[PDB]
Amino acid sequence: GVGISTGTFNNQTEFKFLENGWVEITANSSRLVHLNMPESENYRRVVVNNMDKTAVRGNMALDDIHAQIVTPWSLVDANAWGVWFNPGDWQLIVNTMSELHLVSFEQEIFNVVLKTVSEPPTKVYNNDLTASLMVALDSNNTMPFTPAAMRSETLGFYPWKPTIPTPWRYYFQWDRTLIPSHTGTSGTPTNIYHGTDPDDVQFYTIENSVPVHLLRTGDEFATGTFFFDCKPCRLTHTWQTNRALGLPPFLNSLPQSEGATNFGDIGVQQDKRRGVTQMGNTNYITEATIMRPAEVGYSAPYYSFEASTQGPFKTPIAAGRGGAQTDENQAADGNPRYAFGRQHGQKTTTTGETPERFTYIAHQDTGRYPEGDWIQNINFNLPVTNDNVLLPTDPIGGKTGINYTNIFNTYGPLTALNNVPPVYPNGQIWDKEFDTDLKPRLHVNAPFVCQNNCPGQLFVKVAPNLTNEYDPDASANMSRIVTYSDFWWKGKLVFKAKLRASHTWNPIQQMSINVDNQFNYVPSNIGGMKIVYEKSQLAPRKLY
Amino acid sequence: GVGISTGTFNNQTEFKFLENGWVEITANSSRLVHLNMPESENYRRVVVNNMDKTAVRGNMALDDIHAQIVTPWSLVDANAWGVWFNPGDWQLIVNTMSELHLVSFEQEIFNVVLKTVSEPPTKVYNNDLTASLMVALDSNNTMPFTPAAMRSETLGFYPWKPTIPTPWRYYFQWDRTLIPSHTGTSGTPTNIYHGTDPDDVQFYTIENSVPVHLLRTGDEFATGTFFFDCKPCRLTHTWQTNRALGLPPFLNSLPQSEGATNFGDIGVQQDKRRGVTQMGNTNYITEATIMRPAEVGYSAPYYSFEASTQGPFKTPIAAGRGGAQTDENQAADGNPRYAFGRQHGQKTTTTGETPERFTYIAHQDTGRYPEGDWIQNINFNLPVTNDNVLLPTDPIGGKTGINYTNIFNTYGPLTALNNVPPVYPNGQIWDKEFDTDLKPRLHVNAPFVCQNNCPGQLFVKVAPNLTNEYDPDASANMSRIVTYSDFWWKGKLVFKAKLRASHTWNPIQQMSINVDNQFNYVPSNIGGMKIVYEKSQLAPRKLY
Amino acid sequence: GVGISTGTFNNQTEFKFLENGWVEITANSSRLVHLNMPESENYRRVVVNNMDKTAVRGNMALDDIHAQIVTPWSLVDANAWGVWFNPGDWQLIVNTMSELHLVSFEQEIFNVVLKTVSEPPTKVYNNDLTASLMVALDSNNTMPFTPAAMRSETLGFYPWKPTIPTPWRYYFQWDRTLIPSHTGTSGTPTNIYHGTDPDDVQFYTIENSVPVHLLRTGDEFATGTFFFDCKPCRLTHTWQTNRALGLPPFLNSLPQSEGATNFGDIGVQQDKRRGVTQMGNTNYITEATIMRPAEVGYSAPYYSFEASTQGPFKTPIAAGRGGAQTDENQAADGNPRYAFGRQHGQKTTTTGETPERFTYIAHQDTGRYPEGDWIQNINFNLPVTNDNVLLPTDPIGGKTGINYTNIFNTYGPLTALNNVPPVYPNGQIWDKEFDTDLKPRLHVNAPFVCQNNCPGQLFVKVAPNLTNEYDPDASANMSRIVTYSDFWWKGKLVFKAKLRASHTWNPIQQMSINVDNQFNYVPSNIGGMKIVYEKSQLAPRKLY
DNA sequence: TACCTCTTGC
DNA sequence: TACCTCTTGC
DNA sequence: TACCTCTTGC
DNA sequence: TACCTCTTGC
DNA sequence: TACCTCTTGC
DNA sequence: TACCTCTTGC
Ligand SMILES: [Mg+2]
Ligand SMILES: [Mg+2]
Ligand SMILES: [Mg+2]
Ligand SMILES: [Mg+2]
Ligand SMILES: [Mg+2]
Ligand SMILES: [Mg+2]
Ligand SMILES: [Mg+2]
Ligand SMILES: [Mg+2]
Ligand SMILES: [Mg+2]
Ligand SMILES: [Mg+2]
Ligand SMILES: [Mg+2]
Ligand SMILES: [Mg+2]
Ligand SMILES: [Mg+2]
Ligand SMILES: [Mg+2]
Ligand SMILES: [Mg+2]
Repeated sequence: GVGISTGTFNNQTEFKFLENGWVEITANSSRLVHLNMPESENYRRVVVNNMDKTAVRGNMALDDIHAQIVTPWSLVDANAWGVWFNPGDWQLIVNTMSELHLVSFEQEIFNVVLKTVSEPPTKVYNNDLTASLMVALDSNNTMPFTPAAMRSETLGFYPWKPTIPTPWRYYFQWDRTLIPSHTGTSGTPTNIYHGTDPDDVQFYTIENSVPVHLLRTGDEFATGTFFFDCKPCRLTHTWQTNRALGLPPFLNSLPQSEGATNFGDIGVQQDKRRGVTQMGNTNYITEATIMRPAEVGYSAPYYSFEASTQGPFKTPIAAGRGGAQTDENQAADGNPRYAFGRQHGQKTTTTGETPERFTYIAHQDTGRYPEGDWIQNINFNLPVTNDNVLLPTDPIGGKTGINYTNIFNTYGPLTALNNVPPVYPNGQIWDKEFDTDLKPRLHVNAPFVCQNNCPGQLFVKVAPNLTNEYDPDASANMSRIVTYSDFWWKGKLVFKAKLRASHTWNPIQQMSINVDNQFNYVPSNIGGMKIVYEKSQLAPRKLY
Repeated sequence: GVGISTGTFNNQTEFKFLENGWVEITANSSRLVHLNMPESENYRRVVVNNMDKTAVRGNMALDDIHAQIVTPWSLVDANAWGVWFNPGDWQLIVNTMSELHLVSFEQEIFNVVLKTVSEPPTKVYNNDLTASLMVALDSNNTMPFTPAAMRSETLGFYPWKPTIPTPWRYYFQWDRTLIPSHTGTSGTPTNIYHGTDPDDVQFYTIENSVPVHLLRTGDEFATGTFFFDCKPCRLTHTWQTNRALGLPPFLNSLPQSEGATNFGDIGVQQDKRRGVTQMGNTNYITEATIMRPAEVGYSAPYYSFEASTQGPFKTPIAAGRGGAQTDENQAADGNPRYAFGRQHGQKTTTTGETPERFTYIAHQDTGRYPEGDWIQNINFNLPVTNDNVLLPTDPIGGKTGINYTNIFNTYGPLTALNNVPPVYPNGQIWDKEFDTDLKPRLHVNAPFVCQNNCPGQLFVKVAPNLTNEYDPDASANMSRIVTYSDFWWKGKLVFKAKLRASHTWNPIQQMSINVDNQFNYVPSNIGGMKIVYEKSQLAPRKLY
Repeated sequence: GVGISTGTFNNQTEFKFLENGWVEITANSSRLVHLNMPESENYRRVVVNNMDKTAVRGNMALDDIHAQIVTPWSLVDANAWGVWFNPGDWQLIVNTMSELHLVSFEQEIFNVVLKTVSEPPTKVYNNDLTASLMVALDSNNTMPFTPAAMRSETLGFYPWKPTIPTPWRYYFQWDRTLIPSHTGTSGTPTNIYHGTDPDDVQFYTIENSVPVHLLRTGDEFATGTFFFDCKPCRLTHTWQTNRALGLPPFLNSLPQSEGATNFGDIGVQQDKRRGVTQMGNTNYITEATIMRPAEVGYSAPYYSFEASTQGPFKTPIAAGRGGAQTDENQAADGNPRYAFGRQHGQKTTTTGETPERFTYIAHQDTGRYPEGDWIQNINFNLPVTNDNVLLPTDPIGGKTGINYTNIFNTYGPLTALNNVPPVYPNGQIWDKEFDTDLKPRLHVNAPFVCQNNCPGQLFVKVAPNLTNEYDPDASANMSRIVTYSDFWWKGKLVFKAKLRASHTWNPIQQMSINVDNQFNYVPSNIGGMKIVYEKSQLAPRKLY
């Protein structure tokens, strides 16, 4: 009906506790979405070329050359923690849960409204009861997957603030070459956009692949419930590194008086100790020598850019680093860095077009400190001679700033690592898996990776509101009545988690409000707000 | 009952042959265990610091800095081949079995006895019928896993020799930095123990996590039967390397008279041969060029130390090397080296605190001979020019002792390798798997890795035998009656194996006693004994 | 049986989660208890008289005069949080529970052992199998209630440290007068111990009121399960004070730019506002004037000593105070202060007979800041004149240090307050209710007050081990064989709690380990330990 | 509209 | 809303 | 034609 | 206590 | 002795 | 272990 409401606005998060410490977390979210008619009603294949920037020989990393199909459709993406949980709820989950399971997700569009503008510069807004809001749900997942969280373009993080969907667009194949160089490179290094391989051309259109529903004012649209199928995510971090795996050496001499300099001593000549090592050469059995079952973490090339058919790209790392050689200042390769606007956590009363940022440094110790790496000749005659060792200080290729660890890789059959932790609230929640024959062991952008089909994407678009003069036979762009729509969106994301118990004698890490952060969880006198990032795997767990 | 025995001493190994060549090997083991009261009744958090040794710039590999919780409990660990099989039995298994499956493990403590000492320096020993022996079985596996085999601290390998458990202790988190250096490094390289990250603090106590049973003289304690769930272990070695995979080249000319210099010849110009290769450049099809399905083995960095949050540690390798470029003298990276005492195989009548050792060199050929590696320019114009090849002889980073193979890594989607072989008798049998999201494909310390829960650890401790003067309100350490206990331990480890059959025309490798080793399997005139290590995968098997 | 164990040592704390967010917390506790034979086998009625101290006219508060029956029995008291929960468990309860219910309590004595000493000064300890340990359980509650927590004399807080019961003794009626005085009081103020009112004489003996069980070595003793019946205890604190109850005044003018000095203003002359007040005189309606439903908290006389038949005593207060006019330095009347030894949380390696202390300052804001109180003439003509107001600065009785608030009392039919919060670990858990006709609304020493019968007290005593020369007909004290006993105690305290949910947008207070407290939850390198007090009602709750 | 969640529901 | 179609339908 | 035997049989 | 294992058992 | 609690129990 | 007895039993 025209003058009837088709739904409920619910942003309540329910915690249903079940037998055996299981909890069914039901996150409800609703937002008022604002949508304008498309720039143009057509699909465009556009190429982006920032040649003048990558032509500065030393600037390869700043390459932006790519091709894309620009569609007249908008994308309603809610894949981001900030859309479902507020700080308070997040605290509860993170402090008391041990593991989190992604169960299901359903969403609907209701209370649709379409208005038109008519214009001394004074506008007037009216309701066009007959105008339609086009909704398309790509359930089959034909359209290429384009998670908005990667560009901080999801829905708003505050329930009492209207939001908007993002103009949908996807990558169109293109070949491109760009040879790396440095400040002093002589000549002009090849840097060109080759074009398109017809054999890889894929031009998709919502119209030809998805049934489109036309919603008028009294219409609503709901997707069914979609059940995820993916590994659980842990809310505990490991701390043990190869150096803390197994039975420690027996201390034959213990300290007899308190102090920070009163150590205990093993008490056996390093070369007369009993035990096992993988060094068939020496009889030295030290903590750095003793054999460990496998290897926690791995070393990978840092700030390595590889290039294939379409240009260079950063080689991704699984884990960050951090610790007492750390702490958002040294924050090197591996630690994700989120940049975002006012809709997703930046002080809303802040002016200027500079985003808010943060580098997420996980509590899990599975990274590497290259400065501490080194390689020595197999003969293992120590103290090691300069010619018999390769340090992170010895230059590679005559370059003063590149050492071996920079191109080093220790991934292998003995590598053990953990999946990335949830980044509240700017992080992505679930992600689609690659359609390659051999798949990656994890993704660095989300903890949940649908093994099957991921929920299909939801597209919206304001139907063309034609005037009385329309001539399709003409070359000029069609003139439409300025129309826009505002509709309500409601989602329900359901997780299942397990409550934790206390196994150590000591208490553990817990997120808490205090005198220093207190003002990050309350509005200002102007009504300003912000959502500060929070770590997720606070409690520790044994790794072995 | 006080004057009644609660068990049987059985160290018999049963071989039950079943239909279809399957055998149920039941290894029974019993030992008389001796246990003294703890140093102190308290738990201590101790730090070990051998700064003065790692401060010798060239000595990083000798680092021992670590923290550990020292408990008053002792650990009864029987995870080591030497505890269950004698040479004779091992021979049978190794010579006639093809694969070995770890089935179950159960153990019990019986005939408990507690005595007290009382003291011209003449001691007197009495039975304290009321004194108790505390037994705790961490079935849930809350305590961190600390397999004693890694430090040769399991139970004794001879059934007729009393043994003892080891003082239990586990790693306590700590941060620590140590920058590598060499003899001629100028200045003082950072080498410090930072402390502890509260976020990773885990102080466990037997008392707060495991129910403790108090056993008096007439008491016994038995664990139930525990069934393992892990991949089978093979008792055959592969010998084929990439060079021996598939159809050999057809010899167009065969030799016509015996001799070691009368070879056959392929008989087709190397560049006129038919076949397949992954080198799109040349038409050369040689044995080192012809395409093989995948790659057996992989190259990894040798004598590489990586470092994370707690110090440096050796990067582990999956396989050893060996062969005609071998044989316990060159014995380089990958080959495990065991050091051990008299309880585990060293001549028992030997004096001195120097351990017995051996580097285990597996019969499987899946290693690498770096000296034979090399890399050449893609243009493949040969004979190759010096500037177009990188040999294991060309220095990397200006270091005379470091070549590319030293930092090289060829692990990849085409890598194929085998799990580590059993090392009798000093090797560990089963091992717990890491509690990381992505797990290692194997462990280098044991053939069996419980996919589920590994049998929980068994802890023992002599209950405090207080005197009449005890004041808990005091700071001084409590004085106890010198008490100790001797109890009998009996275990039953069950495997299932498959008998082998003869498929080749030639006979194969078999372990056998002869004129040279004969005296390693018999006691001396003094009653000395020893247990010499033995190889396990004697017979060969096709790999492809 | 003599050589058989009669029990299990269990100090595990189980958390059983049920449907609807309820949790059944089962705290198990076991300790090795050490017990010496009594000083004397007789009951003594002793009077304590510290006349010489209270005779210093200004020292009344230091009075210790009292009479007591000294029994040869010892009391095994486990009524104290520290006996049942370690820091880790306490953290879990306090951070995630909303309310706590005391359900049941059962305990047993097992593995009894009796030894005798025999004596160059060298002692020898033997087992006297026939000697008995007397156990008496006053289930009917005939003996006067004497909770040991009040004098920090409960069982030990660490499961791995033997403990001891306390010599039982109870108050014997006595009359006594002591007139207060001050430094300059002239003459000698009456200060005397009158004696005993026969009409109030109550001499109780364990022997005549409780059946006593004789336990020899192979004996055990268990009480049944006892179910408590008392109000639940909340784990949330209220923060609202009369000034924050109800609908705030409507701000007619809001701030327009961020800042800590940009306030909003009500915007209506204080005497032209609409609303309700209990001041029939004026038309002023201010925040301190507007009528509130009732009164949170109450004002009581501070450092008031009252005196009845047996001497002076401090008038107890229900709530503390604290806040930004606070914080363990100003910590005045109402805030409990615990003093204790090494058995209950003081650094165990600390020497000296000085106790460890702390003043518990509750998170609940229900106290008073006298400095802010005042009283003014009913005519309410302001600004108030000196003669028309009585400030906390105006002297009462010509005394410079006493003001009206000192003798002030605002308890009344409109008073609302909360029960005392749990003080971990030194606080008492449950308490017996007074057998008076009109009972107190709460106790200040414990959150749980059994409405019915509280669990009866458990007494122990070493039976007389006579020598061959005993003549009861003699006046001399009987000579006994030096005997002592060590027995194991195990208890099970069960609570039921409700899990909390997140209702605010902001996160809340949570106990957590950090860089500053980290070392309070881990043993030292000497094996030192300590248990630091923790607050219990961290989360806030609405009061109205 | 039920005692700061779903749920005075099941 | 199911794994680029209709169709995780029949 | 079944995972180097008979036997992916019985 | 059975013919050098479990097993003159099942 | 089951996958850091009770509980691979019910 | 039940509300200072036996008896929160009968
Ligand atoms: Mg469909
Ligand atoms: Mg092509
Ligand atoms: Mg850390
Ligand atoms: Mg169990
Ligand atoms: Mg930290
Ligand atoms: Mg070979
Ligand atoms: Mg009774
Ligand atoms: Mg009288
Ligand atoms: Mg406050
Ligand atoms: Mg409700
Ligand atoms: Mg389909
Ligand atoms: Mg076959
Ligand atoms: Mg037989
Ligand atoms: Mg369990
Ligand atoms: Mg009674």
